[PDB]
Amino acid sequence: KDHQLLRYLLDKD
Amino acid sequence: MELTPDQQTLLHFIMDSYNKQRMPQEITNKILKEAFSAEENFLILTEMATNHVQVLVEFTKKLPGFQTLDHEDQIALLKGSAVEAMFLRSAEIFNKKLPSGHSDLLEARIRNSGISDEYITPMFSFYKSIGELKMTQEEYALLTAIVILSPDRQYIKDREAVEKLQEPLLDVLQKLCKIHQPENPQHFACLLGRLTELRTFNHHHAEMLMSWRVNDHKFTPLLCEIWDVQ
Ligand SMILES: O=C(O)c1ccc(NC(=O)[C@H](C2CCCCC2)n2c(-c3ccc(Cl)cc3)nc3cc(F)c(F)cc32)c(F)c1
Repeated sequence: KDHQLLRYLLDKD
Repeated sequence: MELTPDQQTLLHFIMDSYNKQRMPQEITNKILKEAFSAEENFLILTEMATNHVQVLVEFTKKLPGFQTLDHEDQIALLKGSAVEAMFLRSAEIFNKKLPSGHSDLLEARIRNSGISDEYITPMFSFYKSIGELKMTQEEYALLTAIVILSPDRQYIKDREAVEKLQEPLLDVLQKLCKIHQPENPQHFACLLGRLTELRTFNHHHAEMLMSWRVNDHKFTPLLCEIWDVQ
């Protein structure tokens, strides 16, 4: 959403 | 008073994670090598800043307990510290000892990189304030982790959970300070004092990128998210 990319980097792995 | 075994494990673990960062020499060898235009420098800034965030996210996920925090609090900590962590790392690189007159040249290069005049003095005043404390690599590493795990950020819902993670880092840092500097019993406190001046760089971070002396300000989607630009 707002921090889509940041949320992705944190939720991957 | 000496680091406990738990504290020595914590410290070495923070050091390893901190060590996964771009070699300072890579950054300074390039800036010193030759003069670039404000345009080439703006591009170097955006690529360095995009890589810095990516590494910071990885460093942060490794901080003991960070993954147990509420997900929304995890984003709020990362978003709230990313720019401060960037300046702290820039301050570290700036105060690394270089051959004769190199830091003068590095300083002249950064001054004429394209950044606006209104941001030069505060920036060099901060980098200088940092260099005065003559920090070690363990101090830079711990201070970065303490900056990230700041429970007094905005949008943090569960502050006491963040406090619990930040406290062991403050305790290890305090002990290192009371060793690296027995003659400066104010070293721990000045390191914490710098963290306050660092928060001032948050106020105008978006404008620092926007007022760069280039015809156009193109940023990466990730940078747009972290800095507050479009
Ligand atoms: O990941 C990393 O390890 C990393 C390290 C350093 C930077 N920083 C940079 O590249 C920029 C350059 C970028 C190219 C132009 C010169 C400044 N930079 C800034 C600055 C100025 C202004 C703003 Cl807004 C942000 C930062 N201050 C610096 C002081 C220095 F000693 C230096 F060597 C580089 C410095 C970074 F992004 C990432």
